[PDB]
Amino acid sequence: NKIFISHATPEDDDFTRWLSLKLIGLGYEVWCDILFLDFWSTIEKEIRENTCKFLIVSSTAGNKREGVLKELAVATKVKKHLQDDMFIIPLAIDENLSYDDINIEIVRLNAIDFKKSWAKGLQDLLDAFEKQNVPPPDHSKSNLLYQQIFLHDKQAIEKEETYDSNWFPIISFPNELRFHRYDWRLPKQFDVRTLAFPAIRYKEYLCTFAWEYDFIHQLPKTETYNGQESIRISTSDILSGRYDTDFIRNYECQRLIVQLINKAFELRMKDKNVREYQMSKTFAYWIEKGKLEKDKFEKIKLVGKQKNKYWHFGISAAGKLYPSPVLMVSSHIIFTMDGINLIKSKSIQHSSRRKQGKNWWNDKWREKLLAFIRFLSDDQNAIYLNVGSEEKILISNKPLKFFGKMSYVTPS
Amino acid sequence: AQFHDQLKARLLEHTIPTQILRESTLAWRDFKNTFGAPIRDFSKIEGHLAWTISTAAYYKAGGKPWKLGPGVCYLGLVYKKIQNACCAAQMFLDNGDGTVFKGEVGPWYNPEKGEYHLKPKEAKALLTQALESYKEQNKSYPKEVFIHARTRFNDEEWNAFNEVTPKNTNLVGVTITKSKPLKLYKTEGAFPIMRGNAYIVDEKKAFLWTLGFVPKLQSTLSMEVPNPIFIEINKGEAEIQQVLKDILALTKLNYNACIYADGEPVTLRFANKIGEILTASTEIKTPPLAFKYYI
Amino acid sequence: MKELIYIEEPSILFAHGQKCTDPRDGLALFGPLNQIYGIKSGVVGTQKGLQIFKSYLDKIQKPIYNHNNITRPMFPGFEAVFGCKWESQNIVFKEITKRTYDLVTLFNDKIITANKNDEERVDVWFVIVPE
RNA sequence: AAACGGCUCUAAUCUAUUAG
DNA sequence: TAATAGATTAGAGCCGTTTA
Ligand SMILES: [Mg+2]
Repeated sequence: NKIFISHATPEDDDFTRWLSLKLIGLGYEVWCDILFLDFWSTIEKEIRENTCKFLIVSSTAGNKREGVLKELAVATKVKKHLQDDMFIIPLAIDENLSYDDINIEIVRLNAIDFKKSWAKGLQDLLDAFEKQNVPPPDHSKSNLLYQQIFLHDKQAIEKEETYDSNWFPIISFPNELRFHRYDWRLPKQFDVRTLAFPAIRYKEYLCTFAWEYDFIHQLPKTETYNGQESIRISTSDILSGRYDTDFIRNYECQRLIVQLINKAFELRMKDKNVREYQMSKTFAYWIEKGKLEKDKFEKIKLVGKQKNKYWHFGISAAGKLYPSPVLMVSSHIIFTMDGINLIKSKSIQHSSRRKQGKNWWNDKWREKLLAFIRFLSDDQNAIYLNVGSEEKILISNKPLKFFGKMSYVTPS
Repeated sequence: AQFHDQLKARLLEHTIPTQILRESTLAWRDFKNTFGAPIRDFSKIEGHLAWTISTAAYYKAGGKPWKLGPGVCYLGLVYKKIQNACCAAQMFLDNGDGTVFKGEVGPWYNPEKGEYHLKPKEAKALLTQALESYKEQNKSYPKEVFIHARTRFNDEEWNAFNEVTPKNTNLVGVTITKSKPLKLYKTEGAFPIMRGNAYIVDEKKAFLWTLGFVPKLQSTLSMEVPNPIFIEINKGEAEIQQVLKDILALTKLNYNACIYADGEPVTLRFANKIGEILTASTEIKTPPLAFKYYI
Repeated sequence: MKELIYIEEPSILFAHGQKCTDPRDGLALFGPLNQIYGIKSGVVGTQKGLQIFKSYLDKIQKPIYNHNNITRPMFPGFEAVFGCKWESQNIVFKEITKRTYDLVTLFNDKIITANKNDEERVDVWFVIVPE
């Protein structure tokens, strides 16, 4: 009481899987080679022993293979044995294959047309071996069969895996955040973003991590300043939220610290010999051509060429302190014509970025980002941000590591 | 620019399920960039293409493609710029186990230019609409109201929600933010982090990977490296794990598409769709409230 | 070195109560929940638009293959998946022969005139927008 | 506008401060 | 009113179709 489906396996896998799963759904014991995970002895034994019908797929590739042809031949031998005219039912699917060029052993057989409306063909199949007396539907059997073979090859496995993030932690912070009462030594029209070291104008003060005499070369009114006026706050209390006074609120001073971090990163990369591109909300920092050995760091290429343009891996970094003091970076691709001059129009930049990211993937992005970050490190495992003469901001070379108990097998 | 939005808006009064199909979609091969391949290359996705269209054609024709697998209404509200307009999308399960997903419409207008929040009266009106819809579809009040949005709920509007919600009903407000710069890579394989992993930063805030590598799909739902969505339980009491489970469940109901899952929860996406549809044209009294007239 | 919590994939139900993770595969094996009997397609567009819609509808009737058939399942065909007829020979066609407002209004009043006046029922109107 | 994504661009608001 | 930030938010458009 088995329905046998014979087919060209790689070509007709999809049709065979669909039809077999449906037929198991309606409640018909179906035997197929792709339904089972020598074998030929079993194939012949089931063709000869208890199969009721023998459905043969008749695609353009289903009549030119020795295997399908000779399982069809043995099926015909069985058909003559049973003294039953209703044994072999062709299932023609291919539009390019006409009712000519069909195999001689099956040409006389009344096929079931699947060329149009596969559902109509399956309906013909069902109303055919309904009154042909071929032996309660249970579609859960079809679902289980789908899960057992077509699904178990790729599913959720309890496998430990390790992930590299884009969050590069801040190793250490300057001990004291200092506000300087620069009442007249700082002109009110001066841009403190132009200062060689990060500084913010909060409450008429100069919110900065630097000492009181760093801003000297460009701001020569500031010497002879009494250091007692400046207010210094322990950065640990700021980060932990302990320091929340009427002078400054905790969120505000954390925001000032973050702005100092961002400005420090910006001016450090200004001194790190990396070119800048004005993003929508930030700055993208990338490498020109010819600035890396074979245009690569270690063994990871950061700058390359595609369709007459030069693509450059670039990074845009900001600082946040909610989960931990950490710099989050964003990976971008910046396109140039000759590698030295930036492309003026942004539509071509966006189109080329999409085209390049079409073929870039997890491993490529991760290795390029890690290569960039480690290329910004003067230390073996740290990046320096110059916020003060005696104070620096340390960014870990290795980003936050993560791990997972459940993962997937990687086919490549 | 606004052809589809205006057309869908002007069909709302006389309820007519309409699907706009571009010629460049149905027969993409004919239209060519005049120097090479067609302007839209659908060859790799033809079946998928057909899939989506068929599902859409099966949805707007009054067919239900797939359900979800109680007592909790998930309501995503999204604000559209015009004055700002808040539009909701509600989904829940009734006694018949046939998930009800229609979406609450009749956008509530905040006069403020950039206050992506609801005045107390508008918040009470929206929550009353949603709660009464639950009561009418289930003959009893819901056990929980799961509000999620792309914006954080203020104290005033959440307090209004609390006054207007009935007793023995817990309501939770979640800020679901996309494009959070946390690109979590994979160091051993060449393929991205698989879909479903979550980074619990805190008992109330976390990162969820509603998109990424799928084992069953044997590839990634997102190109390049997936961008996780930040799920923050801004208001109310709820387990972060149950919240992330609910968000992953919501990422399955995108009847507008035939895709394994989408990056953001479906309720927010459909609230955004109906919000664009409403704000396209003039005000419509008692809008149809069913997605097939907007999506 | 942080714990990453795993959230099990939620199952979306399909016909006959069977649940599958992939909507497409669940549709192919089981099919949708409610059995609408068919789609009385309505088309609002030009002659070439109607021809394009009819040709693509007939293409939908037959199976259509993705390039990579494991990462995105095949399409068994509309009747194969959904169990309802959406043939292109039962189509209700409305011929089309500030600027956004007028262009919207043309397809609009065609649709209301057909929904109000025409005897034939249309379950969903497929506005084939020209390009 | 089949759709989902990645990206790019722009704008606004809320906070804290400084100059009108 | 203007400015400098961070944090949130919203709008568009635009390319590719998810490494077998
Ligand atoms: Mg759609």
